Amino acid sequence: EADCGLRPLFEKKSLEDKTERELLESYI
Amino acid sequence: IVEGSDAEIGMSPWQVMLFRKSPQELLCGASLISDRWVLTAAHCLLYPPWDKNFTENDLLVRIGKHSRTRYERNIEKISMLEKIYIHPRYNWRENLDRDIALMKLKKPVAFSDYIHPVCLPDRETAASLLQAGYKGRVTGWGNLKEGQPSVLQVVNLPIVERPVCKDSTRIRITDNMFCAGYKPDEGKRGDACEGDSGGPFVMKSPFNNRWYQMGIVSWGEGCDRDGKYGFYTHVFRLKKWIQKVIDQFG
Amino acid sequence: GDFEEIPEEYL
Ligand SMILES: N=C(N)c1ccc(CNC(=O)[C@@H]2CCCN2C(=O)CCc2ccccc2)cc1
Ligand code: NA
Ligand code: NA
Repeated sequence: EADCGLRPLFEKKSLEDKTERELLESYI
Repeated sequence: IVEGSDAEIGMSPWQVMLFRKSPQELLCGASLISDRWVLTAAHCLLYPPWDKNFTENDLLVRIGKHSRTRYERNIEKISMLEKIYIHPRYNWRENLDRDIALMKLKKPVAFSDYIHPVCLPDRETAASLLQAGYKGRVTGWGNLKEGQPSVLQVVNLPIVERPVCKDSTRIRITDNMFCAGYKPDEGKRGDACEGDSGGPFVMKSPFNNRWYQMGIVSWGEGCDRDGKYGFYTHVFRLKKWIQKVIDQFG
Repeated sequence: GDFEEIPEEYL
């Protein structure tokens, strides 16, 4: 939907999961 | 998944379990891409060399799960397949080229804290994110090595340069596939395995902070073997087929 | 198998 890819328990609440920062750091 | 870790609750609410009715058992992974559509690997449903050819009524879709074996009362939803759609040029005879399939559900699933669809990329997201070295995430209830886990497993893996992918196998690799995994030199390891089939490879866009499914778990020789990589169906490359199907049979 | 029974209704 228009809401695809936004997780209710993380992005919707502005919480990050324990390893998503590993992905971001690789997006150089 | 080999060398991964327990998922957090609600970390992959697009994660779907393909479950056989009799005998009751995990079949494959899969993913929720709308309230009525599930994406998975063609090989999960059709693979004549192993006499595999499931029909709609042999299967159930289990959504919102965390536990592998438990029936997660008041959390998971279990849905009936209306119709299966396999890529007409899915190459099961040779190399699993175009290893993709869609499943239409009988009725729409209710979104929740634990149930939510993932996005499919557009060309610019694919172009920006599918670069050697960038990491994606793979999840699944498959084997822990070449036991079974108690709950959903997760592992982050780097996309690998196509020539390195090519030089790792005798199989003929195609533009509809990409490979991912650590090189033997990059001390860390991890991989998808039997049972993870059909599950999503996802990346979180740094541009809109949405998760996109870039790949589907397709194949690999052994699991987590040094100098071998996991291979994934290139979702963006097959997206025209995905839209067509959804547009036509709604 | 090692799988908990799902409600009959789904089967
Ligand atoms: N290490 C991984 N990442 C991994 C390993 C296994 C799987 C499950 N996929 C499968 O087992 C697929 C089904 C057809 C044969 N197969 C294989 O992976 C065996 C290798 C092969 C690839 C392509 C055509 C023929 C043979 C999925 C992922
Ligand atoms: Na080769
Ligand atoms: Na490897």
